Order: sequence, then C-alpha cells, then structure tokens
Amino acid sequence: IHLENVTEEFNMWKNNMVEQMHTDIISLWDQSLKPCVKLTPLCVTLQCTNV
Amino acid sequence: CNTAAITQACPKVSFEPIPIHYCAPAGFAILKCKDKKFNGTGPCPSVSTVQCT
Amino acid sequence: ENLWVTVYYGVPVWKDAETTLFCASDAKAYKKHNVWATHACVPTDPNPQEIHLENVTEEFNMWKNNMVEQMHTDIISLWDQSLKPCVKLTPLCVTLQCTNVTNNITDGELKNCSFNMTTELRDKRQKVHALFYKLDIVPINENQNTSYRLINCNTAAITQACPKVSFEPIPIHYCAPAGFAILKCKDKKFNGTGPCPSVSTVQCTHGIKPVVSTQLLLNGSLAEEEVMIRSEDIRDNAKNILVQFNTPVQINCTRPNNNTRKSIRIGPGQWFYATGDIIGDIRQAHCNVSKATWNETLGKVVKQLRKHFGNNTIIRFANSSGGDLEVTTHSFNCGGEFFYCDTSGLFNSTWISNDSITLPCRIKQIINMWQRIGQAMYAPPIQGVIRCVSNITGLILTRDGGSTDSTTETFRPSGGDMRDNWRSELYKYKVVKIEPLGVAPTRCKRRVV
Amino acid sequence: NTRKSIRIGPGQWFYATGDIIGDIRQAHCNVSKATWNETLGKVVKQLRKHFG
Amino acid sequence: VFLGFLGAAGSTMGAASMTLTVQARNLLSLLKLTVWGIKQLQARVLAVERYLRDQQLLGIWGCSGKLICCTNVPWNSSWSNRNLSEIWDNMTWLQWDKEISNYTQIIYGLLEESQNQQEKNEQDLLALD
Amino acid sequence: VFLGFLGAAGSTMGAASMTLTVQARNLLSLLKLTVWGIKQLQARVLAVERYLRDQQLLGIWGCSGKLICCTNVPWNSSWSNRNLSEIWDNMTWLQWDKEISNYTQIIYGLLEESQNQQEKNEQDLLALD
Amino acid sequence: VFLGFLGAAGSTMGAASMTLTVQARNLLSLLKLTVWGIKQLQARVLAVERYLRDQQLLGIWGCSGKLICCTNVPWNSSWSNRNLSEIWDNMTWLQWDKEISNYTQIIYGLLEESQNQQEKNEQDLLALD
Amino acid sequence: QVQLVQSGAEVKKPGASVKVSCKASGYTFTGYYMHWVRQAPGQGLEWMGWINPNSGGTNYAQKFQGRVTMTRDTSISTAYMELSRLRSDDTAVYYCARRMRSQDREWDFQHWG
Ligand SMILES: *[C@@H]1O[C@H](CO)[C@@H](O[C@@H]2O[C@H](CO)[C@@H](O[C@@H]3O[C@H](CO)[C@@H](O)[C@H](O)[C@@H]3O)[C@H](O)[C@H]2NC(C)=O)[C@H](O)[C@H]1NC(C)=O
Ligand SMILES: *[C@@H]1O[C@H](CO)[C@@H](O[C@@H]2O[C@H](CO)[C@@H](O)[C@H](O)[C@H]2NC(C)=O)[C@H](O)[C@H]1NC(C)=O
Ligand SMILES: *[C@@H]1O[C@H](CO)[C@@H](O[C@@H]2O[C@H](CO)[C@@H](O)[C@H](O)[C@H]2NC(C)=O)[C@H](O)[C@H]1NC(C)=O
Ligand SMILES: *[C@@H]1O[C@H](CO)[C@@H](O[C@@H]2O[C@H](CO)[C@@H](O)[C@H](O)[C@H]2NC(C)=O)[C@H](O)[C@H]1NC(C)=O
Ligand SMILES: *[C@@H]1O[C@H](CO)[C@@H](O[C@@H]2O[C@H](CO)[C@@H](O)[C@H](O)[C@H]2NC(C)=O)[C@H](O)[C@H]1NC(C)=O
Ligand SMILES: *[C@@H]1O[C@H](CO)[C@@H](O)[C@H](O)[C@H]1NC(C)=O
Ligand SMILES: *[C@@H]1O[C@H](CO)[C@@H](O)[C@H](O)[C@H]1NC(C)=O
Ligand SMILES: *[C@@H]1O[C@H](CO)[C@@H](O)[C@H](O)[C@H]1NC(C)=O
Ligand SMILES: *[C@@H]1O[C@H](CO)[C@@H](O)[C@H](O)[C@H]1NC(C)=O
Ligand SMILES: *[C@@H]1O[C@H](CO)[C@@H](O)[C@H](O)[C@H]1NC(C)=O
Ligand SMILES: *[C@@H]1O[C@H](CO)[C@@H](O)[C@H](O)[C@H]1NC(C)=O
Ligand SMILES: *[C@@H]1O[C@H](CO)[C@@H](O)[C@H](O)[C@H]1NC(C)=O
Ligand SMILES: *[C@@H]1O[C@H](CO)[C@@H](O)[C@H](O)[C@H]1NC(C)=O
Ligand SMILES: *[C@@H]1O[C@H](CO)[C@@H](O)[C@H](O)[C@H]1NC(C)=O
Ligand SMILES: *[C@@H]1O[C@H](CO)[C@@H](O)[C@H](O)[C@H]1NC(C)=O
Ligand SMILES: *[C@@H]1O[C@H](CO)[C@@H](O)[C@H](O)[C@H]1NC(C)=O
Ligand SMILES: *[C@@H]1O[C@H](CO)[C@@H](O)[C@H](O)[C@H]1NC(C)=O
Ligand SMILES: *[C@@H]1O[C@H](CO)[C@@H](O)[C@H](O)[C@H]1NC(C)=O
Ligand SMILES: *[C@@H]1O[C@H](CO)[C@@H](O)[C@H](O)[C@H]1NC(C)=O
Ligand SMILES: *[C@@H]1O[C@H](CO)[C@@H](O)[C@H](O)[C@H]1NC(C)=O
Ligand SMILES: *[C@@H]1O[C@H](CO)[C@@H](O)[C@H](O)[C@H]1NC(C)=O
Ligand SMILES: *[C@@H]1O[C@H](CO)[C@@H](O)[C@H](O)[C@H]1NC(C)=O
Ligand SMILES: *[C@@H]1O[C@H](CO)[C@@H](O)[C@H](O)[C@H]1NC(C)=O
Ligand SMILES: *[C@@H]1O[C@H](CO)[C@@H](O)[C@H](O)[C@H]1NC(C)=O
Repeated sequence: IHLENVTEEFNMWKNNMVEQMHTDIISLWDQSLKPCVKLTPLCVTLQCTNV
Repeated sequence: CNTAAITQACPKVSFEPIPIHYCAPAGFAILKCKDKKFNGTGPCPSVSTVQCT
Repeated sequence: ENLWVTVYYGVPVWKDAETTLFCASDAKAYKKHNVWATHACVPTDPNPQEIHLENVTEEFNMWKNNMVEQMHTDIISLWDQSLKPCVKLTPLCVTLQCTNVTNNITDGELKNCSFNMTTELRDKRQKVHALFYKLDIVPINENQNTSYRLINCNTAAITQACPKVSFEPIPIHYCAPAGFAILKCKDKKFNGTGPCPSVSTVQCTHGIKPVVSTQLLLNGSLAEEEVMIRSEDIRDNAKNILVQFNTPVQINCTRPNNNTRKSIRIGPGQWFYATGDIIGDIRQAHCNVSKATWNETLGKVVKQLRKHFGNNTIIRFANSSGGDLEVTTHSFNCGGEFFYCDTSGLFNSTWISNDSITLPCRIKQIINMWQRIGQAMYAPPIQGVIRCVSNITGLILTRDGGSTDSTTETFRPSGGDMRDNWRSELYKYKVVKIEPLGVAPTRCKRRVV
Repeated sequence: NTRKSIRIGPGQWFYATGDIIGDIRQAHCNVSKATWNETLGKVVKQLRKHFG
Repeated sequence: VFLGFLGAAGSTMGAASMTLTVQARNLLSLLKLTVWGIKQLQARVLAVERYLRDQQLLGIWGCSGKLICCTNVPWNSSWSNRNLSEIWDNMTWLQWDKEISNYTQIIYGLLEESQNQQEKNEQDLLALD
Repeated sequence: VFLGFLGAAGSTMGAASMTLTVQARNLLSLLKLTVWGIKQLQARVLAVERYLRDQQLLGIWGCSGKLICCTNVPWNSSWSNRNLSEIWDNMTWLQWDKEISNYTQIIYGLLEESQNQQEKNEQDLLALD
Repeated sequence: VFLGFLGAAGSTMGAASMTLTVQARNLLSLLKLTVWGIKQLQARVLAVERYLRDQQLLGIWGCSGKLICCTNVPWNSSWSNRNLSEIWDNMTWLQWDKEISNYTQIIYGLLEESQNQQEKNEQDLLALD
Repeated sequence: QVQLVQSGAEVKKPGASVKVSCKASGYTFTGYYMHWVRQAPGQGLEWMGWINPNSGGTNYAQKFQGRVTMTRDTSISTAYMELSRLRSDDTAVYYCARRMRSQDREWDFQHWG
C-alpha cells in the first residue's frame, strides 16, 4: 500500500532487521547440525602422500 | 582438531538459499522505500508499506 | 426496605494463593553472566510503593510458605542452566598417582597427583601435573600404594564450571504478577506463625541475596528490636531453630594461598583449568570472629532462649556431633572458592543464671550441593589471594533431646536443608490473589426502561 | 531374573541380566479357548453383514 | 485523602467503597529462554487472564464502564439477614466476602440472567417502534 | 431454565437468543518445558486471542457492553429472502450461519463503516454546540 | 472509499479521522521449542499487550467503546496555538503527534483526573436520589 | 511394602563396640529420617537418636551422647548404629524405626525392623 505525501527517514546502517536476521541464520545453522554426526574421533594422526 | 570441534553436516539437508520473507507482527508495520535514487540514509520521498519483505 | 444486589469493582478482598513469582533486579551494569541475575531479569521500579494497610490482621505461616519451595527450585534450576554449556571433566577419571605437595615437610591437606590425559588429538596422550586437595581425592587401592582417584568418579559425573560466571550473590526481588499482591508483616515482635498486627502490601519483595550457607547465615537481613527465635515447633527437637540477630557480627575469611591457573587442553576446544604451584607460603584458610562481639551476641540469644525454656535453666552449646562433609562445617562460597570451616570454637560455652576467634577452614573443588546425587561441579582455581568480609546474621541450631528432666539443654548447629536459608528472608512475606468483585444489597434498583 | 548392576562410567550405571534363579521357562499367554471361540463367532456374524 | 492500594481493607464497607478508583488502577499495570524469562512470560499471560476475567463478568452484567452498578436482582434474605446499618457501618469487605462466599455462585448466575439476559431483548422490543 | 453450554444448539434462533449469557461465561475461562506445559501455555494464549478478536469487532460496531445490539444497517434481500417467521421460529443458528457464511464478510464491512464510522463524526458535530 | 492500512497517513487530520476503523482492525489480529515457535509465542503476547494498553487508557477516560470521544478537559494554548483550520486542514496526524509529543503525558494525566475521576463521584451523587 | 532388615544377633565384651545394620527397601531412602529404639529384656522402649540420610546429620539422645555413632550408606540404602563401650545394661533388642508417609512430620513410627 503506497503512502502519498509521506516522507520517512531511513537508516540502513542502524537497521534492526539486519541484526535480527544475522542472529536467525546463525541460530538455524546450529540447530541443523546438532543431530548430525560429530567428527570428534576423526582427530587421528594422518599419514599422507601426494597423488 | 587443535582449536575447535568439528561436526559433519547431514547429507540430507541442503545449503541452497531459497527466498525468505521477513514479516511484522500485529501492531507493527514495515515501510519500504521505493526511491530509485535512494542512497544509504536520508528521507525517502516515495514510501509504501508492506507486511512482509 | 426492598434490597437489591449491586456490583462493586475494586473491593479490598484477597485470598491465600500460590503463584509463579518472577525476578526483579536493579540496573547493575558490568565480567558478567552471574548465575542468578543471568542474561535479563526485569528491572526494578525506580521508586517502590510500599502501602500500609490500617487495622488489617492477616494470618502468617512461614513454615507452610510456598514462596520458599519456589525459590529453592529456582536456585537449583539456575545452577544447571549455567553448567550445561560448560566443559565436562569425564576423562579426568584416570587413575591418579599422587604425592605430598607439603614442601618437603616432615610430620598435608593437598596432594600433587600426576596422570595421563587426553590431548587435542585422539591418538596422542599427555602426562601433566596438577595440585588437588585431599578432600577431593580418595585412594584407589586402600592396599595402599600411592595411587588415587577423584572423589566423584565412583558415584556421579563431574562438570567444570565456566570461569566467566561468578558465584557472588546479588540482591533478588521476587515480584508478584498483576492481580496478585504480597502482604508484608511489619511487626517488630512477630514470631514464626500467628496473626500479624501491622500488615502492608508490596508488589515485589526486598533485595534477597541468595547466599548458600550452612549453620551460619551470612549477608542476611537483621531483626529489629530484639533477636528472634523462630522455629516450626520449639517443643520439637527434630525441627531446626532459625535465629535472627539484631546486631550484625563480622567474620573475615581469607585464603592466603596465592594459587595459579594451569590451563591444559583436553580436547578440541575443551580447556580443563587445573591448579598450578602455589606461589609463596602454604597457609590453610581460616576465619576471624571477634570474641568480644560473639560472646556478647551469644548472650543476647540465651536471654530469648530462656523465654521458651524457663526463666532460669542450663543452656550449653557444643559442636555438631552428627553428619559429615558440609553439614558439620560452616560451608559457603567466597570469591569462587568453597570454604568448609570448623565451628567448634564458636559453640563451646555453657550458660547458667582484639583476641578474636580463629576457625580452621578446608577448601574443596568437587562439591555436591542441594542433595544432587548424580551431578558434581568442579570449581576452577581462583587465581590470586582471596579475602571476603561477611555479616553473620543468623544461625541454624538443633537440640539434642533425650530423657533429661529439663535440667540441662544443649544446642548444636546444623544445616540439613537449604530451604531454611530462604525462610529467614521470606518469613514476613505472603502471596495472596486480589478478588475485586463483591456483591452487596442496597436500596438501588436498575431502571427497567 | 535378577538385576546385575555394573558401573560403566562416572555416574553411568548399566543394568544387565543376572543368572535366572530356578528353572528356564519361556513366557506365554493363555486365554480361554471357549471364550475366544465365542467372541470370534460374535465377530464373524457382524462380518457377514459386509460380505453377504 | 488517599491511603493506597487496598488502603481501606480494614475499613467499613462504606468507607472502602469511596476509594474504588484506587484498586482499579493497580490491577492491570542471545536466548530469552532464561528461567526468569519463562517466569516473566507466564506472569504476563497470567495477569491479563485475571484482568479480562473480571471485565468479562462486568460485560455480561451490563456494568462495563461503571464502578458502582445497580441491578434488578432482589436480595434474598437467605444470603444475609443483616440490616443496612449492620453491613456498611459495622462489617468490612473481607469478612463480608467470607460470609457471602457460599452464595456468590448463585448470585452471579441470577445477576446475568435476570437482567442483562432479559433487558437486551426487552430493549430490542422497546426500540422496535 | 438453563440447559448448559451449547444447550440451545438445536433450538430455534428465538429460543437460543434467550441464553446468550451461557456461552458468554464458558468462552474465556525444575523446568516448565514439559510437552504439556508448552501445550497449556499455548492454549491459554490462543484462547485469549480469540476472545479479544470478537470483542474487537464489538468495539467498532458500537456493541461493546450489550449482548443484543440493534444497528443502522438495512438487511439486503440478496443475503437471505426469508421472513422473520421462517428464521427465528424454524431455523437454528447453525443452519443460519451456513446460509449467511457467503455474505458474513460483506455484512461485517458495512457493519463497521455505515454506522460507528459515521455516527461518531455526527456525534462530534451534534455535540459541537 | 478505502485505501488500505495506514492509507490516510499523509492526508489531513480531518480526512484521516474518517478512517479510524481501518487502523483499528489490523491492530490485534516433537518439540515446539524452535526458534520460530518461541518468537511466534512471544509476539502474540506482545500483540495483545499493546492492544490492552490502549484499551486500559480508554477505560479511565470513559471512552472504551467509542472511536471519537469528547471530554471535559480544556485545551491549553501552551500546547499549540494553531487554529482548527490550521490543524485539521494543513497538518497530518504524524506531524501533529510530533508537535504535542512533549505534552501528551500531561494531557493523559489530566484526561483521567478532570472528568472520569470527578464524574463518577458526581454520577453517584446525582443518581443518589 | 516398606521393608526394614537389620543385622544378626551380636555378642560383645564390655567396653567393646557393636555396629547394627538396617537396610531399607520399598521407598526413597534419602527422604525420611531413621530412628533407633532399644528395649531391654522385660522393659519399655527407649529412643536413642535419629539420623538424616540426606546430609548425614544425626541427633543422639543426651543419655548416649558420646557413645553412639550413627552413619548411613546411600548407595546400598542402609543405616548403621554403632555403640562403643558397652555396659551391662546395654543388653537389648535394637530396632530401627521410620516416620509415617503422612502428616509431614516425625515421631509416628509406623515401620519397624
Ligand atoms: C557478602 O557481602 C560482601 C560485601 O558485599 C561480599 O564481599 C564482596 O567480595 C567480592 C569478592 O572479593 C568483592 O569483589 C572484589 O572486588 C575487587 C575490586 O575492588 C577485586 O579486586 C576482587 O578480585 C573482587 O572481585 C566485592 O567488592 C565485595 N563487596 C563489596 C561491596 O565490595 C561477600 O562476597 C558477600 N558474600 C559472602 C558469602 O560473604
Ligand atoms: C608435583 O609433581 C611435578 C611432577 O609431575 C613436579 O614438577 C617438577 O618438579 C621438579 C622437582 O621435583 C622441578 O624441578 C620441576 O621444575 C617441576 N616441573 C616440571 C614441569 O617438571 C612438581 O614440582 C611437584 N610439586 C610438588 C609441590 O611436589
Ligand atoms: C600472587 O602471585 C602473582 C604472580 O607472581 C603476583 O603477581 C606478580 O606481582 C609482581 C609484583 O612485583 C609483578 O612484577 C609480576 O609481574 C606479577 N606476576 C605476573 C604473572 O604478572 C601477585 O602479586 C601475588 N599476589 C599478591 C597479593 O601479591
Ligand atoms: C567436636 O568436638 C569434639 C571434642 O572432643 C571432637 O572430638 C575430638 O576429636 C579429636 C580429633 O581426632 C580427638 O583427638 C578427640 O579424642 C575427640 N574427642 C572426643 C570426646 O571424641 C570432634 O572431632 C569435633 N567434631 C568434629 C566434626 O571434628
Ligand atoms: C487368569 O487368572 C485369573 C486369576 O484371577 C483367573 O481367574 C480365576 O480363575 C479361578 C479358576 O479356579 C477362579 O477360581 C477365580 O474366581 C478366577 N478369578 C477371577 C478374578 O476371574 C483366570 O481364569 C485366568 N485365565 C484363564 C484363561 O484361566
Ligand atoms: C543521501 O541523500 C540525503 C538526502 O537528504 C543526503 O542528505 C545524504 O547526504 C545522502 N548520502 C549520501 C552518502 O550521498
Ligand atoms: C605424606 O602424606 C601422608 C598423608 O597423610 C602422610 O601420612 C605421610 O606422613 C606423608 N609423608 C611423610 C614422609 O611424612
Ligand atoms: C601413563 O602411561 C605410561 C605408559 O603406559 C605408564 O607407564 C604410566 O604409568 C601412565 N601414568 C599414569 C599416571 O597412568
Ligand atoms: C507464635 O506465638 C503464638 C502465641 O503463643 C503461638 O500460638 C504460635 O505457635 C507461635 N509460633 C511459633 C512459630 O512459635
Ligand atoms: C554489615 O552490616 C552493616 C550494618 O548493618 C551494613 O552497613 C553492611 O552493609 C553489612 N555488610 C554486609 C556484607 O552484609
Ligand atoms: C575485618 O576486616 C576489617 C577491615 O576494615 C576490620 O575493620 C575488622 O576489624 C576485621 N574483623 C575481623 C574479625 O578480623
Ligand atoms: C562472656 O561474657 C561474660 C560476661 O561478662 C563473661 O563472664 C565471660 O567470661 C565471657 N566469655 C568469653 C568466652 O569471653
Ligand atoms: C572449649 O572451651 C574450653 C574453656 O575455655 C577450652 O579449655 C577448650 O580448649 C575449648 N575447646 C577447644 C577445642 O579449644
Ligand atoms: C556364564 O559363564 C561363566 C563362564 O566362566 C560362568 O562363570 C558364569 O557362572 C555363567 N553364568 C553367568 C550368569 O554369568
Ligand atoms: C464355539 O462355541 C459354540 C457354542 O458353544 C459351538 O457351537 C461351536 O462349535 C464352537 N466352535 C469351536 C471351534 O469350538
Ligand atoms: C482504623 O480504625 C480507626 C479508628 O476507628 C479509623 O478511624 C480508621 O478509618 C480505620 N481504618 C481502616 C483502614 O480500617
Ligand atoms: C431465595 O433463596 C433460596 C435459597 O437460596 C432460593 O431457592 C429461592 O429461589 C430464592 N427466592 C427468590 C425469590 O429469590
Ligand atoms: C435490624 O435492626 C433491628 C433493630 O432496629 C433488630 O431488631 C433486627 O433484628 C435487625 N435485623 C436483623 C438482625 O436481621
Ligand atoms: C427440540 O425439538 C423438540 C421437538 O418436540 C422441541 O420441543 C424442543 O424445544 C427442541 N429443542 C430442545 C429440546 O432444546
Ligand atoms: C443488494 O445488493 C445488490 C447486489 O450488490 C444490489 O444490486 C442491491 O441494490 C442491494 N439492495 C439493497 C436494498 O441494498
Ligand atoms: C415466509 O416464508 C415461508 C417460507 O419461505 C413461506 O411459507 C411463508 O408464506 C412466508 N410468509 C409468512 C407470513 O410466513
Ligand atoms: C456459498 O457458495 C458455495 C460455493 O459456490 C455454494 O455451493 C453455496 O451454495 C453458497 N451458499 C449460499 C448460502 O449462498
Ligand atoms: C495553561 O497552563 C498554565 C500553566 O499551568 C496555566 O497557568 C493556565 O491557566 C492554563 N490555561 C488553560 C486555558 O488551561
Ligand atoms: C519538544 O520535544 C522535541 C523532541 O525532539 C525537542 O526537540 C524540543 O526542543 C521540545 N520542545 C520543547 C519546548 O520542550
């Protein structure tokens, strides 16, 4: 809905939508990895070579 | 392994970004600035309102 | 003569009710994330409104108070929320081989224990040294050698508390939601239960500092006028006796040992903080209480004890003859370390008709508070020298009973529960719900029209 | 059966099966055949209401 | 002369009824999963539940905007036989609410049915022409 | 004669309208993370939301305090052509709500605009002198 | 003629006050511990609390059910010196709320005290005989 | 089904010590105090003292103050009563009692060994 004769101040740098969204994406990442396989035993000493 | 723990991402979840709309609860509204030449900050002449981004 | 009912909205009527009270704390800005104030609690109002109720007599019962059971379940729930994200010392249950850290001393409360520990890598194992207290370690063979283990590894799990959280109690205002009210008893001479003459109403309680104590009540609220002897049943020996002082007694406790923090990595991101070598002299912790003040205060108590056991009788005080661990010592936290002070020198008097007292204290690091069978906390080493000065304002006594013909009466300190700590700060408060609806007959009728 | 509790960690207690005291007998359920036949018959009378 | 919230709780029913505006004001006014947050959330919902509960009863009784409201229900002598001088100049609302507690459920049922359940239909037919 | 909650569901609309206070009463009234707590808390919030939803419409329709409310909106014949005898003495509110369900949205729009959006401005101009 | 939610934000106060019902409608309407569920539950309670906040103030002003409510408080010239033509036919509700924002708390304090704190006592004494 | 099982008969020398067992079953052992009452042959009951399994705090009677030591073992749910320096009159049947589940207080010994 367009608002005629309305002049509003904006400030993309002091926006609170960015600070909330950044906390939303981070929170979604941890919840999608908690039930997945943790690779803590995969810290064995590796003996490698060149292909 | 020297600094932090490691977790394998499940092979079922996908990392493809899909559109996400941010909406405002009741009693609140989101004002969109439709100015073509709108820089970072400052007053916006053409202002509309939406419920979701 | 013709009477009709009439609706009145806002009548002063309340009824005894138990609801969920929420937190209220002042704007203490700051090193943060203390367990109690936690992330966000409701900011107290700039000006509290204490409203006195004239000619109002309300029944009180501090011993059947529901505010105590809520607060007791809030402290315990706050503890677990602050230990879930911290490091668990489950691999620290390796067979320890200790010796005497006693600096080559002939004829010690702490042992030196070297052990094999896991590293950031799985296949790699390290051997590190760390100082432990004798109270947190038992021998593994009793056959006997010099091999040991942690005290908890046989019964409960252990989790290392995070070094950022502080155990310092800050004031907590328990507040009642809208539609409920708290009735405060402002009677100076109000004993445990019974009718309170002067009753007022408040929205939140006063700043109650949750000081987890034993025997001695530290940093508590003083009683006005004379000292108070509160008990669920004075004629019952199994029921504890809560005593509240009028003049605060001072107690200075220090840990002279200048401990050091030895951080050793036990896994990817897992950092176990152990005790390094103590810099300086080895000195066990102790507390000083003014003998002139304690004897004076103790005398003011026996004057009120004779008001319930005969105007002239024999009253003696002995040390705790029953229990172990934390119920037989004045246990409390101070700067992060948990003290366990022997109060045998405080309760060693007999009553009929500047030279301060020194109390030996022992310190642990694996503690089991609030009957928690299954969860043990490891207090990380507090770096530096510790000194805190407290106000002892209350006691928790216990009779010995027996077949005595009311000739002599002994009193011993105890601390069988932690709910008794909160009752000494909730004895005057009482939660009631507000019922603003009341009907009454008058000579007014609604117009039929 | 008997409960043979064996500790497998700090606070972790695993409860296993001890030796069976007495005879070795497998579990079973009985049910009265006369009552089961009677109830089974009362069902098939209602089943014929949907199958002729 | 104001005493405060519930200030006339020990007063007679006539002196306390003169300050009904006092108790009416103080009757409504990274993770938020803290135990205090849960307590605050459940306390705010608990507060508006008791507030709307009282306004709901005043709505079905036709007394939404007023603090003293007359009705059509005649006072039954079985509820209380006291005289007008013996109630408003001798008893308090506390001991009065304890005396009528066994009949408040019956009164409320008649308080909504005898009048505002009947008045709205009579007012509908009175405004019919 | 009271039957109980939803007692007049099968009765005529005229007989059911005499028991509006019955549905009005029964319409609103270490860790608490239990599945039942989450349900119970979410049920109380969902309950008070639906209650204020209806009271919200009663505010903009000028019918806040009443249970039966006359308006200024004329009934269009396109919504229903039945007479008062066929509606109030032969139909139930259930089968009546089913017959007007296709127009209840349109009626609501005129119900807030035709009167209380116009009456309050006229009340301002009539009380202007 | 309806424009939508906040449609008359840039119009004059006289043209915007004729659409009070528009903003009034859109003002209220295994584990559920997801980040979206906790936020949703806390938002619904936040919504109904803001709504009851305004309704509470309209209750102490005697304007609970009305959309345009006249009072007994005289308008002080210190608040604004403009004329009715310079306010209702030159200013919008946005820039008008900015000019009186320094006095809205004083007006609200007098709005509850000048009338409904005084009228209810006089309403009781006038209907006393 | 509260079950209280004590140890077997003991025979000791005067001045020696004796420890009496009392294993509980059928309830939460760490929620109720444990009392000890003895009775000389042909005499009446005599309360000795109660012990709180929670913290271990006891309450010996003034008659046995300095002779009896009451301990408990939470892992096996067994309270112990040890009497040092036995005299000639200590010959008695030693019972361990427990309060009632109801009434929220002690001094109503419903269950006995
Ligand atoms: C009882 O109340 C007293 C007084 O409120 C508590 O004493 C407090 O002790 C802490 C811990 O030492 C003090 O914090 C210290 O601040 C200094 C900075 O000056 C810093 O160098 C120390 O490392 C420490 O962080 C605190 O200042 C002190 N209180 C006051 C008002 O100064 C005591 O801990 C309370 N509890 C008990 C059980 O006694
Ligand atoms: C505790 O044991 C450790 C060994 O695990 C000791 O550490 C070394 O002790 C020797 C003397 O015995 C010193 O020369 C070394 O400098 C110490 N450090 C290291 C890294 O080897 C430690 O001194 C012992 N502490 C006590 C009080 O006996
Ligand atoms: C406890 O020991 C620490 C460690 O030595 C002391 O801190 C040292 O103080 C001296 C003062 O001359 C400094 O030169 C050192 O740099 C400090 N140590 C470090 C690691 O920086 C501390 O002073 C001791 N405690 C007290 C109360 O003096
Ligand atoms: C309470 O005080 C008594 C006082 O006797 C302590 O008992 C003494 O403990 C020492 C230390 O081994 C012994 O040498 C004495 O023989 C004991 N005396 C008696 C009469 O038993 C007792 O230890 C104190 N309480 C605590 C918990 O230590
Ligand atoms: C299952 O057990 C029940 C136990 O009650 C059996 O029922 C009993 O059968 C005996 C047979 O002599 C009767 O004397 C009792 O009166 C019965 N009691 C009840 C409560 O019914 C039952 O028969 C058993 N099941 C089968 C299939 O036999
Ligand atoms: C954006 O436009 C506004 C218009 O008033 C101006 O004040 C501001 O300086 C501009 N910013 C930039 C970065 O050009
Ligand atoms: C080492 O410590 C033990 C612990 O009490 C002590 O008994 C022993 O005497 C100490 N060693 C020497 C040589 O004294
Ligand atoms: C560490 O491992 C080595 C090699 O097995 C062993 O000799 C030593 O005794 C171990 N130390 C401890 C404290 O277990
Ligand atoms: C307080 O004193 C009264 C007066 O005798 C008594 O009835 C009541 O039991 C006492 N309460 C307590 C807890 O001592
Ligand atoms: C001790 O008591 C004094 C006097 O009541 C008080 O000023 C001081 O703040 C108290 N300190 C503590 C730590 O309670
Ligand atoms: C405790 O320390 C303070 C420091 O100001 C001192 O005034 C007080 O006398 C001390 N009290 C004792 C018992 O050591
Ligand atoms: C306590 O004070 C009394 C009264 O003056 C005195 O007789 C007694 O010796 C004092 N006791 C101690 C331990 O100071
Ligand atoms: C208890 O007090 C007496 C009398 O002053 C004293 O001789 C005794 O040593 C005290 N007890 C201890 C353990 O010091
Ligand atoms: C199982 O076999 C072992 C073999 O030594 C024997 O000792 C044991 O008694 C058997 N039974 C059980 C219950 O373990
Ligand atoms: C079931 O019972 C009925 C009546 O007792 C009998 O006629 C029928 O033969 C029975 N059927 C079987 C399979 O036993
Ligand atoms: C209390 O009693 C006095 C004396 O009768 C009276 O003047 C006053 O109004 C009363 N107040 C209340 C709140 O009961
Ligand atoms: C009077 O009260 C009785 C008992 O409460 C009730 O049954 C009766 O209907 C009432 N009568 C009137 C006329 O209100
Ligand atoms: C009302 O007052 C009179 C005295 O004037 C008294 O006789 C009568 O019993 C009272 N009515 C009651 C108590 O119901
Ligand atoms: C239901 O139908 C019967 C038909 O005789 C009628 O008498 C009654 O009023 C109706 N409503 C009821 C029973 O609620
Ligand atoms: C009823 O609605 C129809 C369809 O919009 C319209 O044509 C007709 O004029 C309306 N009549 C009345 C009386 O409102
Ligand atoms: C009312 O409507 C019904 C059904 O459409 C019809 O039978 C009847 O004639 C109409 N008029 C009256 C007066 O009932
Ligand atoms: C409402 O619309 C549906 C969809 O066309 C139709 O089936 C139904 O009959 C309509 N009902 C009325 C009362 O107009
Ligand atoms: C406006 O406020 C001032 C300051 O309080 C006062 O002196 C004046 O009388 C007021 N005027 C009106 C018209 O209210
Ligand atoms: C009114 O409030 C605004 C807020 O920005 C301020 O700038 C202005 O100076 C205030 N005016 C007066 C007269 O206080």
